[PDB]
Amino acid sequence: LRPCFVSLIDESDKPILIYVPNEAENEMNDVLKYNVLSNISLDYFESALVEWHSLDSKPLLKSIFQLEGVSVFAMLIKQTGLKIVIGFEQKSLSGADDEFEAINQIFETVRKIYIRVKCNPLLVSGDEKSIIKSLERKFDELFISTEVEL
Amino acid sequence: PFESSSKSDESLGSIIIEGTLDKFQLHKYFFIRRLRLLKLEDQTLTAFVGAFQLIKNFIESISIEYRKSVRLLEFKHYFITSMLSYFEFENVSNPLLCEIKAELLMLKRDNWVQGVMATSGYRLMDKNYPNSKETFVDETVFQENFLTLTKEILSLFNKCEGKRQRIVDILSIEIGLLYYQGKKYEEAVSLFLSCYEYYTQTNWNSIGLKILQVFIDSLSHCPKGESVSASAVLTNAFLNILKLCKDNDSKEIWWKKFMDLQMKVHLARANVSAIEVNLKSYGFPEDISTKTMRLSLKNMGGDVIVFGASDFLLKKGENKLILECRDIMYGEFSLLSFEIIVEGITFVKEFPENQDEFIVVPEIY
Repeated sequence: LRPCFVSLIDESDKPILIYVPNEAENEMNDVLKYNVLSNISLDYFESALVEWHSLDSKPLLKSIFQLEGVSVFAMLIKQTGLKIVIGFEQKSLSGADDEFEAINQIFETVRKIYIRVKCNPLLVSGDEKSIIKSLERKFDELFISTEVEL
Repeated sequence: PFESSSKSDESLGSIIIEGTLDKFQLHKYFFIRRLRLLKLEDQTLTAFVGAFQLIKNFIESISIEYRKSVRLLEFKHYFITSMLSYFEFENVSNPLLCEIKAELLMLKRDNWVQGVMATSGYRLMDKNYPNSKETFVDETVFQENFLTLTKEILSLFNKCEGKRQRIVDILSIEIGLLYYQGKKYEEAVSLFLSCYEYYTQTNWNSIGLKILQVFIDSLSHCPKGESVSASAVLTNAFLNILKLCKDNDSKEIWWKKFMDLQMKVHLARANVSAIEVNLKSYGFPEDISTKTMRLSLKNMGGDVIVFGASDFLLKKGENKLILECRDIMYGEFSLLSFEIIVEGITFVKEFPENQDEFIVVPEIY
Protein backbone atom coordinates (compact mmCIF):
# COMPACT_ATOMS: atom_id res chain seq x y z
CA LEU A 1 0.00 0.00 0.00
CA ARG A 2 3.14 2.13 0.23
CA PRO A 3 6.23 1.47 -1.90
CA CYS A 4 9.61 1.75 -0.25
CA PHE A 5 11.23 3.31 -3.32
CA VAL A 6 10.43 4.10 -6.94
CA SER A 7 13.04 3.30 -9.57
CA LEU A 8 13.16 4.22 -13.27
CA ILE A 9 15.63 2.84 -15.85
CA ASP A 10 15.56 3.31 -19.64
CA GLU A 11 16.85 0.90 -22.32
CA SER A 12 20.50 2.00 -22.15
CA ASP A 13 20.65 0.68 -18.53
CA LYS A 14 20.88 4.25 -17.27
CA PRO A 15 18.76 4.82 -14.15
CA ILE A 16 16.47 7.76 -14.74
CA LEU A 17 15.59 8.29 -11.08
CA ILE A 18 15.92 6.04 -8.05
CA TYR A 19 13.28 7.92 -6.07
CA VAL A 20 12.84 7.14 -2.38
CA PRO A 21 9.90 8.62 -0.48
CA ASN A 22 10.50 10.49 2.78
CA GLU A 23 14.30 10.67 2.89
CA ALA A 24 13.96 14.17 4.27
CA GLU A 25 11.60 14.57 7.31
CA ASN A 26 12.50 10.94 8.29
CA GLU A 27 15.27 8.33 8.19
CA MET A 28 18.24 8.86 5.85
CA ASN A 29 21.04 6.61 4.48
CA ASP A 30 18.84 3.59 3.64
CA VAL A 31 18.64 5.24 0.21
CA LEU A 32 22.26 4.00 -0.08
CA LYS A 33 20.79 0.55 0.35
CA TYR A 34 17.87 1.36 -1.98
CA ASN A 35 19.88 2.28 -5.07
CA VAL A 36 22.16 -0.72 -4.72
CA LEU A 37 19.05 -2.93 -4.42
CA SER A 38 18.03 -1.28 -7.69
CA ASN A 39 21.45 -2.09 -9.17
CA ILE A 40 21.15 -5.70 -7.91
CA SER A 41 17.88 -5.91 -9.83
CA LEU A 42 19.55 -4.13 -12.78
CA ASP A 43 22.25 -6.76 -13.20
CA TYR A 44 19.64 -9.32 -12.04
CA PHE A 45 17.72 -8.73 -15.27
CA GLU A 46 17.86 -12.43 -16.21
CA SER A 47 20.08 -14.80 -14.26
CA ALA A 48 20.24 -18.52 -13.34
CA LEU A 49 17.58 -19.65 -15.86
CA VAL A 50 14.64 -17.88 -14.17
CA GLU A 51 12.28 -16.44 -16.79
CA TRP A 52 9.72 -13.79 -15.86
CA HIS A 53 8.10 -13.25 -19.27
CA SER A 54 5.75 -15.56 -21.14
CA LEU A 55 2.86 -13.27 -22.19
CA ASP A 56 3.62 -10.83 -25.00
CA SER A 57 0.16 -9.23 -25.24
CA LYS A 58 0.29 -6.92 -22.23
CA PRO A 59 3.30 -6.92 -19.91
CA LEU A 60 1.72 -7.93 -16.62
CA LEU A 61 3.20 -8.09 -13.13
CA LYS A 62 6.27 -10.30 -13.37
CA SER A 63 8.23 -12.34 -10.84
CA ILE A 64 8.34 -11.24 -7.21
CA PHE A 65 11.61 -11.37 -5.28
CA GLN A 66 12.50 -10.83 -1.62
CA LEU A 67 15.89 -9.67 -0.40
CA GLU A 68 17.21 -8.38 3.01
CA GLY A 69 14.01 -6.71 4.16
CA VAL A 70 12.29 -5.65 0.93
CA SER A 71 10.14 -7.34 -1.71
CA VAL A 72 11.00 -6.29 -5.25
CA PHE A 73 9.88 -7.34 -8.75
CA ALA A 74 9.95 -6.03 -12.31
CA MET A 75 7.43 -4.89 -14.97
CA LEU A 76 9.12 -4.80 -18.42
CA ILE A 77 6.47 -3.47 -20.90
CA LYS A 78 9.10 -3.86 -23.74
CA GLN A 79 7.50 -0.70 -25.20
CA THR A 80 10.14 2.06 -25.83
CA GLY A 81 12.61 0.06 -23.69
CA LEU A 82 11.29 1.13 -20.31
CA LYS A 83 12.59 -0.91 -17.37
CA ILE A 84 10.87 0.37 -14.23
CA VAL A 85 10.80 -1.55 -10.94
CA ILE A 86 9.05 -1.17 -7.57
CA GLY A 87 9.94 -2.70 -4.23
CA PHE A 88 7.82 -3.06 -1.13
CA GLU A 89 8.70 -3.25 2.53
CA GLN A 90 8.16 -6.83 3.72
CA LYS A 91 7.25 -5.69 7.27
CA SER A 92 3.67 -4.62 6.32
CA LEU A 93 2.99 -7.30 3.68
CA SER A 94 -0.18 -9.40 3.52
CA GLY A 95 0.73 -11.49 0.45
CA ALA A 96 -2.65 -11.87 -1.26
CA ASP A 97 -3.55 -11.94 -4.94
CA ASP A 98 -5.74 -8.84 -4.94
CA GLU A 99 -2.65 -7.30 -3.35
CA PHE A 100 -0.69 -8.82 -6.26
CA GLU A 101 -3.04 -7.49 -8.93
CA ALA A 102 -3.38 -4.27 -6.92
CA ILE A 103 0.33 -3.59 -7.20
CA ASN A 104 0.05 -4.65 -10.85
CA GLN A 105 -2.53 -1.93 -11.47
CA ILE A 106 -0.71 0.75 -9.47
CA PHE A 107 2.37 -0.21 -11.50
CA GLU A 108 0.28 0.68 -14.50
CA THR A 109 -0.73 3.96 -12.81
CA VAL A 110 2.92 4.95 -12.39
CA ARG A 111 3.40 3.83 -16.02
CA LYS A 112 0.57 6.24 -16.91
CA ILE A 113 2.19 9.05 -14.89
CA TYR A 114 5.51 8.56 -16.67
CA ILE A 115 3.90 8.45 -20.10
CA ARG A 116 1.90 11.60 -19.27
CA VAL A 117 4.98 13.53 -18.15
CA LYS A 118 6.98 12.09 -21.08
CA CYS A 119 5.02 14.15 -23.60
CA ASN A 120 4.13 17.38 -21.82
CA PRO A 121 5.24 20.09 -24.27
CA LEU A 122 4.26 22.93 -21.92
CA LEU A 123 7.97 22.97 -21.15
CA VAL A 124 10.13 21.67 -24.00
CA SER A 125 13.61 20.07 -23.57
CA GLY A 126 12.70 18.96 -20.07
CA ASP A 127 15.20 16.12 -20.06
CA GLU A 128 17.89 16.79 -17.42
CA LYS A 129 16.59 18.88 -14.48
CA SER A 130 13.15 19.67 -12.93
CA ILE A 131 11.60 17.13 -15.25
CA ILE A 132 12.88 14.91 -12.43
CA LYS A 133 11.51 17.24 -9.76
CA SER A 134 8.24 17.51 -11.70
CA LEU A 135 7.82 13.76 -11.95
CA GLU A 136 8.74 13.43 -8.26
CA ARG A 137 6.09 16.09 -7.63
CA LYS A 138 3.63 13.81 -9.48
CA PHE A 139 4.90 10.72 -7.63
CA ASP A 140 4.48 11.95 -4.10
CA GLU A 141 0.67 12.13 -3.94
CA LEU A 142 -0.47 8.96 -5.64
CA PHE A 143 0.69 6.71 -2.79
CA ILE A 144 0.86 9.25 0.06
CA SER A 145 -0.70 12.62 1.09
CA THR A 146 -4.19 11.12 1.25
CA GLU A 147 -4.41 12.18 4.93
CA VAL A 148 -6.54 15.31 4.44
CA GLU A 149 -8.82 14.44 1.49
CA LEU A 150 -11.82 13.48 3.64
CA PRO B 1 -0.01 -43.93 -19.08
CA PHE B 2 0.79 -40.54 -17.50
CA GLU B 3 -0.38 -36.94 -17.18
CA SER B 4 1.70 -33.82 -17.76
CA SER B 5 2.75 -30.89 -15.56
CA SER B 6 -0.50 -28.94 -16.13
CA LYS B 7 -2.40 -31.50 -14.04
CA SER B 8 0.35 -31.16 -11.40
CA ASP B 9 -0.02 -27.37 -11.28
CA GLU B 10 -3.84 -27.60 -11.26
CA SER B 11 -3.75 -30.22 -8.48
CA LEU B 12 -1.38 -27.97 -6.51
CA GLY B 13 -3.81 -25.06 -7.00
CA SER B 14 -6.76 -27.24 -5.94
CA ILE B 15 -4.87 -28.50 -2.87
CA ILE B 16 -4.17 -24.86 -2.02
CA ILE B 17 -7.86 -24.04 -2.54
CA GLU B 18 -8.80 -26.80 -0.09
CA GLY B 19 -8.92 -25.03 3.26
CA THR B 20 -10.23 -25.05 6.89
CA LEU B 21 -7.43 -27.32 8.19
CA ASP B 22 -5.10 -26.39 11.07
CA LYS B 23 -1.68 -27.58 9.93
CA PHE B 24 1.52 -25.66 9.20
CA GLN B 25 0.90 -26.02 5.42
CA LEU B 26 2.06 -29.64 5.50
CA HIS B 27 -0.55 -30.50 2.84
CA LYS B 28 1.10 -27.89 0.61
CA TYR B 29 4.61 -29.02 1.60
CA PHE B 30 3.92 -32.65 0.62
CA PHE B 31 2.97 -31.72 -2.95
CA ILE B 32 5.77 -29.12 -2.99
CA ARG B 33 8.37 -31.78 -2.12
CA ARG B 34 6.82 -34.21 -4.64
CA LEU B 35 6.96 -31.51 -7.33
CA ARG B 36 10.52 -30.76 -6.17
CA LEU B 37 11.64 -34.37 -6.63
CA LEU B 38 9.73 -34.40 -9.91
CA LYS B 39 11.55 -31.15 -10.77
CA LEU B 40 15.22 -32.00 -10.21
CA GLU B 41 16.87 -33.49 -13.32
CA ASP B 42 14.98 -31.41 -15.90
CA GLN B 43 17.94 -28.97 -16.35
CA THR B 44 15.31 -26.21 -16.42
CA LEU B 45 15.34 -24.41 -12.98
CA THR B 46 12.03 -22.60 -13.63
CA ALA B 47 10.24 -25.07 -11.38
CA PHE B 48 13.11 -24.49 -8.96
CA VAL B 49 12.01 -20.84 -9.05
CA GLY B 50 8.47 -22.10 -8.36
CA ALA B 51 9.96 -24.02 -5.41
CA PHE B 52 11.56 -20.72 -4.36
CA GLN B 53 8.10 -19.14 -4.55
CA LEU B 54 6.84 -22.00 -2.36
CA ILE B 55 9.67 -21.18 0.06
CA LYS B 56 8.61 -17.52 -0.12
CA ASN B 57 5.01 -18.41 0.76
CA PHE B 58 6.31 -20.60 3.59
CA ILE B 59 8.43 -17.64 4.71
CA GLU B 60 5.31 -15.45 4.66
CA SER B 61 3.46 -18.11 6.68
CA ILE B 62 6.23 -17.98 9.27
CA SER B 63 6.42 -14.18 8.90
CA ILE B 64 2.75 -13.65 9.73
CA GLU B 65 3.95 -13.61 13.35
CA TYR B 66 7.73 -13.46 13.83
CA ARG B 67 9.36 -10.74 15.93
CA LYS B 68 12.23 -10.08 18.36
CA SER B 69 13.27 -13.80 18.57
CA VAL B 70 9.96 -14.70 20.25
CA ARG B 71 8.94 -16.13 16.89
CA LEU B 72 11.58 -14.47 14.69
CA LEU B 73 13.89 -17.17 16.07
CA GLU B 74 11.21 -19.71 15.09
CA PHE B 75 11.06 -18.30 11.54
CA LYS B 76 14.86 -18.32 11.24
CA HIS B 77 14.93 -21.90 12.60
CA TYR B 78 12.27 -22.97 10.09
CA PHE B 79 14.33 -21.36 7.31
CA ILE B 80 17.53 -23.03 8.57
CA THR B 81 15.75 -26.38 8.36
CA SER B 82 14.26 -25.17 5.04
CA MET B 83 17.89 -25.01 3.77
CA LEU B 84 17.00 -28.47 2.20
CA SER B 85 17.01 -26.52 -1.08
CA TYR B 86 20.77 -26.59 -0.59
CA PHE B 87 20.59 -30.07 0.96
CA GLU B 88 18.52 -31.86 -1.73
CA PHE B 89 20.38 -31.26 -5.02
CA GLU B 90 24.01 -30.11 -5.07
CA ASN B 91 26.06 -31.24 -8.06
CA VAL B 92 28.64 -30.08 -10.60
CA SER B 93 27.76 -29.72 -14.30
CA ASN B 94 24.27 -28.75 -13.14
CA PRO B 95 22.11 -25.96 -14.60
CA LEU B 96 24.46 -23.05 -13.86
CA LEU B 97 24.63 -22.14 -10.15
CA CYS B 98 20.93 -21.82 -9.31
CA GLU B 99 21.87 -23.62 -6.10
CA ILE B 100 24.52 -20.92 -5.59
CA LYS B 101 21.85 -18.22 -6.00
CA ALA B 102 19.58 -20.08 -3.56
CA GLU B 103 22.46 -20.49 -1.10
CA LEU B 104 23.18 -16.76 -1.47
CA LEU B 105 19.55 -15.96 -0.59
CA MET B 106 19.71 -18.42 2.32
CA LEU B 107 22.98 -16.81 3.47
CA LYS B 108 21.17 -13.47 3.38
CA ARG B 109 18.45 -15.06 5.53
CA ASP B 110 21.04 -16.39 8.00
CA ASN B 111 22.83 -13.03 8.06
CA TRP B 112 19.46 -11.42 8.82
CA VAL B 113 19.00 -14.01 11.58
CA GLN B 114 22.44 -13.25 13.10
CA GLY B 115 22.12 -9.51 12.24
CA VAL B 116 18.58 -9.55 13.75
CA MET B 117 17.39 -11.03 17.11
CA ALA B 118 18.78 -7.96 18.98
CA THR B 119 22.35 -9.05 19.94
CA SER B 120 24.96 -6.97 18.01
CA GLY B 121 27.77 -7.83 15.51
CA TYR B 122 26.71 -5.17 12.93
CA ARG B 123 28.46 -6.83 9.93
CA LEU B 124 26.57 -4.94 7.15
CA MET B 125 26.83 -1.21 8.05
CA ASP B 126 23.18 -0.67 6.92
CA LYS B 127 21.06 -2.50 9.56
CA ASN B 128 18.68 -4.19 7.04
CA TYR B 129 16.47 -5.41 9.95
CA PRO B 130 13.62 -2.97 10.85
CA ASN B 131 12.22 -2.25 14.37
CA SER B 132 10.28 -5.45 15.33
CA LYS B 133 19.13 -20.38 18.25
CA GLU B 134 21.62 -22.13 15.97
CA THR B 135 24.46 -20.13 17.68
CA PHE B 136 26.90 -19.77 14.78
CA VAL B 137 28.43 -16.41 15.81
CA ASP B 138 29.43 -16.45 19.48
CA GLU B 139 31.47 -13.22 19.25
CA THR B 140 31.37 -9.90 17.39
CA VAL B 141 34.82 -10.43 15.86
CA PHE B 142 33.71 -14.01 15.17
CA GLN B 143 30.55 -12.56 13.58
CA GLU B 144 32.80 -10.81 11.08
CA ASN B 145 34.95 -13.94 10.76
CA PHE B 146 32.14 -16.43 10.12
CA LEU B 147 30.39 -14.14 7.61
CA THR B 148 33.31 -12.85 5.53
CA LEU B 149 34.26 -16.50 5.16
CA THR B 150 30.65 -17.03 4.06
CA LYS B 151 30.47 -13.98 1.79
CA GLU B 152 33.72 -14.84 -0.03
CA ILE B 153 33.04 -18.55 -0.56
CA LEU B 154 29.55 -17.79 -1.90
CA SER B 155 30.74 -14.79 -3.95
CA LEU B 156 32.71 -16.23 -6.86
CA PHE B 157 30.99 -19.62 -6.72
CA ASN B 158 27.89 -17.94 -8.17
CA LYS B 159 30.15 -16.63 -10.97
CA CYS B 160 30.67 -20.25 -12.12
CA GLU B 161 27.42 -20.02 -14.13
CA GLY B 162 26.82 -18.40 -17.47
CA LYS B 163 28.12 -14.84 -17.37
CA ARG B 164 25.56 -12.80 -15.44
CA GLN B 165 27.98 -10.36 -13.68
CA ARG B 166 25.33 -9.75 -11.05
CA ILE B 167 26.34 -10.38 -7.44
CA VAL B 168 30.16 -10.31 -7.45
CA ASP B 169 30.04 -7.21 -9.63
CA ILE B 170 28.21 -5.61 -6.67
CA LEU B 171 28.67 -7.63 -3.45
CA SER B 172 32.34 -8.33 -4.11
CA ILE B 173 32.46 -4.66 -4.99
CA GLU B 174 30.90 -4.24 -1.52
CA ILE B 175 34.10 -5.26 0.29
CA GLY B 176 34.29 -1.92 2.13
CA LEU B 177 33.24 -3.60 5.39
CA LEU B 178 35.50 -6.57 4.59
CA TYR B 179 38.45 -4.73 6.16
CA TYR B 180 37.28 -1.17 7.00
CA GLN B 181 34.86 -2.34 9.63
CA GLY B 182 37.38 -1.03 12.17
CA LYS B 183 40.84 -1.47 10.64
CA LYS B 184 41.87 1.79 9.01
CA TYR B 185 44.53 1.31 6.32
CA GLU B 186 42.90 -0.94 3.72
CA GLU B 187 46.00 -1.39 1.58
CA ALA B 188 45.42 -5.15 1.82
CA VAL B 189 41.81 -4.67 0.66
CA SER B 190 42.74 -2.14 -2.04
CA LEU B 191 41.71 -4.51 -4.85
CA PHE B 192 38.24 -2.98 -5.15
CA LEU B 193 38.04 0.03 -2.81
CA SER B 194 40.47 2.43 -4.50
CA CYS B 195 41.27 0.43 -7.64
CA TYR B 196 38.11 0.13 -9.78
CA GLU B 197 35.69 2.48 -8.02
CA TYR B 198 34.77 4.10 -11.38
CA TYR B 199 32.45 1.19 -12.32
CA THR B 200 29.63 2.99 -10.49
CA GLN B 201 30.89 6.40 -11.60
CA THR B 202 30.55 5.20 -15.20
CA ASN B 203 27.24 3.74 -13.99
CA TRP B 204 24.67 5.81 -12.10
CA ASN B 205 26.01 8.06 -9.33
CA SER B 206 25.50 8.30 -5.51
CA ILE B 207 26.55 4.68 -5.06
CA GLY B 208 30.20 5.55 -5.69
CA LEU B 209 29.78 8.80 -3.69
CA LYS B 210 30.04 6.69 -0.54
CA ILE B 211 32.43 4.13 -2.06
CA LEU B 212 34.88 6.97 -2.70
CA GLN B 213 34.20 8.25 0.83
CA VAL B 214 36.07 5.17 2.11
CA PHE B 215 38.47 5.15 -0.86
CA ILE B 216 40.27 8.18 0.57
CA ASP B 217 40.85 6.88 4.11
CA SER B 218 43.31 4.33 2.68
CA LEU B 219 45.41 7.39 1.75
CA SER B 220 44.26 10.04 4.25
CA HIS B 221 46.71 8.88 6.93
CA CYS B 222 48.57 5.98 5.28
CA PRO B 223 51.95 5.87 3.55
CA LYS B 224 53.48 3.73 0.77
CA GLY B 225 50.59 0.63 -11.50
CA GLU B 226 50.49 0.55 -7.69
CA SER B 227 53.23 3.21 -7.34
CA VAL B 228 52.17 6.77 -6.52
CA SER B 229 52.72 9.78 -4.28
CA ALA B 230 49.55 11.77 -4.95
CA SER B 231 48.67 10.17 -8.30
CA ALA B 232 45.50 8.95 -6.65
CA VAL B 233 43.98 12.32 -7.46
CA LEU B 234 41.32 11.19 -9.92
CA THR B 235 39.57 9.84 -6.84
CA ASN B 236 40.73 12.82 -4.73
CA ALA B 237 40.64 15.99 -6.87
CA PHE B 238 38.52 14.72 -9.78
CA LEU B 239 35.87 13.46 -7.35
CA ASN B 240 34.31 16.92 -7.45
CA ILE B 241 32.21 15.87 -10.46
CA LEU B 242 30.25 13.36 -8.37
CA LYS B 243 30.41 15.77 -5.41
CA LEU B 244 27.15 17.59 -6.11
CA CYS B 245 27.46 19.84 -3.06
CA LYS B 246 30.60 21.97 -3.35
CA ASP B 247 29.55 25.27 -1.72
CA ASN B 248 28.44 23.11 1.18
CA ASP B 249 31.02 20.50 2.27
CA SER B 250 33.95 22.21 0.53
CA LYS B 251 36.40 19.73 2.08
CA GLU B 252 35.89 17.95 -1.25
CA ILE B 253 36.86 21.34 -2.73
CA TRP B 254 39.70 22.18 -0.33
CA TRP B 255 41.54 18.84 -0.52
CA LYS B 256 41.65 18.90 -4.33
CA LYS B 257 44.43 21.50 -4.11
CA PHE B 258 45.50 20.72 -0.52
CA MET B 259 46.70 17.32 -1.73
CA ASP B 260 48.67 19.27 -4.35
CA LEU B 261 49.70 21.95 -1.82
CA GLN B 262 52.67 19.74 -0.89
CA MET B 263 53.00 17.93 -4.21
CA LYS B 264 53.93 16.81 -8.50
CA VAL B 265 53.36 14.83 -11.70
CA HIS B 266 50.69 15.20 -14.35
CA LEU B 267 47.57 13.29 -15.38
CA ALA B 268 44.43 13.78 -17.46
CA ARG B 269 41.01 15.22 -16.65
CA ALA B 270 37.71 15.88 -18.40
CA ASN B 271 37.19 19.57 -17.43
CA VAL B 272 33.51 18.69 -16.93
CA SER B 273 32.95 21.56 -14.46
CA ALA B 274 34.27 24.48 -16.53
CA ILE B 275 32.92 24.09 -20.05
CA GLU B 276 34.56 25.87 -22.98
CA VAL B 277 32.79 27.28 -26.05
CA ASN B 278 34.27 29.01 -29.08
CA LEU B 279 33.31 32.37 -30.58
CA LYS B 280 34.07 34.49 -33.65
CA SER B 281 37.85 34.55 -34.05
CA TYR B 282 39.04 37.96 -35.23
CA GLY B 283 42.29 39.61 -36.31
CA PHE B 284 44.61 41.74 -34.22
CA PRO B 285 47.99 43.52 -34.31
CA GLU B 286 51.22 42.43 -36.01
CA ASP B 287 51.61 38.62 -36.08
CA ILE B 288 48.80 38.27 -33.53
CA SER B 289 46.17 35.72 -34.50
CA THR B 290 44.05 36.16 -31.32
CA LYS B 291 41.10 33.75 -31.38
CA THR B 292 38.06 34.22 -29.14
CA MET B 293 37.12 31.73 -26.45
CA ARG B 294 34.35 31.59 -23.86
CA LEU B 295 34.82 29.56 -20.68
CA SER B 296 32.28 28.45 -18.08
CA LEU B 297 32.88 28.21 -14.33
CA LYS B 298 31.77 25.63 -11.77
CA ASN B 299 35.03 24.95 -9.86
CA MET B 300 36.04 27.39 -7.16
CA GLY B 301 39.56 28.73 -7.66
CA GLY B 302 41.49 30.55 -10.39
CA ASP B 303 44.96 31.32 -11.91
CA VAL B 304 45.21 28.72 -14.67
CA ILE B 305 47.96 28.12 -17.26
CA VAL B 306 46.52 27.05 -20.60
CA PHE B 307 46.54 27.25 -24.38
CA GLY B 308 44.27 26.37 -27.29
CA ALA B 309 45.03 24.45 -30.45
CA SER B 310 43.80 23.96 -34.01
CA ASP B 311 45.26 21.27 -36.26
CA PHE B 312 45.51 21.84 -40.00
CA LEU B 313 45.17 19.08 -42.59
CA LEU B 314 48.90 18.36 -42.18
CA LYS B 315 50.34 19.74 -38.92
CA LYS B 316 49.09 21.33 -35.71
CA GLY B 317 49.17 25.10 -35.38
CA GLU B 318 48.54 25.24 -31.57
CA ASN B 319 46.95 28.71 -31.52
CA LYS B 320 48.05 29.62 -28.03
CA LEU B 321 46.70 31.65 -25.11
CA ILE B 322 47.77 34.07 -22.39
CA LEU B 323 47.85 31.26 -19.74
CA GLU B 324 46.82 33.57 -16.87
CA CYS B 325 43.08 33.66 -17.49
CA ARG B 326 41.87 33.05 -13.87
CA ASP B 327 38.41 31.75 -14.73
CA ILE B 328 35.81 32.82 -12.16
CA MET B 329 32.60 33.33 -14.17
CA TYR B 330 30.88 31.84 -17.20
CA GLY B 331 31.55 32.61 -20.89
CA GLU B 332 34.28 35.16 -20.15
CA PHE B 333 36.47 36.67 -22.84
CA SER B 334 39.52 34.41 -22.85
CA LEU B 335 42.27 36.24 -24.70
CA LEU B 336 43.76 33.31 -26.71
CA SER B 337 46.91 35.21 -27.73
CA PHE B 338 48.15 33.14 -30.65
CA GLU B 339 51.37 33.24 -32.70
CA ILE B 340 53.30 31.05 -35.17
CA ILE B 341 50.58 31.15 -37.83
CA VAL B 342 50.15 28.10 -40.06
CA GLU B 343 49.57 29.91 -43.40
CA GLY B 344 47.16 32.70 -42.43
CA ILE B 345 44.37 30.35 -41.26
CA THR B 346 44.53 28.28 -44.45
CA PHE B 347 40.86 26.97 -44.11
CA VAL B 348 41.81 23.34 -43.52
CA LYS B 349 42.73 24.36 -39.99
CA GLU B 350 39.89 22.46 -38.35
CA PHE B 351 39.80 22.99 -34.58
CA PRO B 352 40.28 19.39 -33.52
CA GLU B 353 43.41 19.52 -31.38
CA ASN B 354 42.38 20.04 -27.78
CA GLN B 355 42.33 23.05 -25.44
CA ASP B 356 44.24 21.78 -22.40
CA GLU B 357 44.32 23.55 -19.03
CA PHE B 358 47.09 22.51 -16.64
CA ILE B 359 47.42 23.23 -12.91
CA VAL B 360 50.18 20.53 -12.60
CA VAL B 361 47.57 17.92 -13.59
CA PRO B 362 46.47 18.49 -17.18
CA GLU B 363 42.82 18.77 -18.23
CA ILE B 364 42.38 17.90 -21.90
CA TYR B 365 39.12 18.49 -23.77
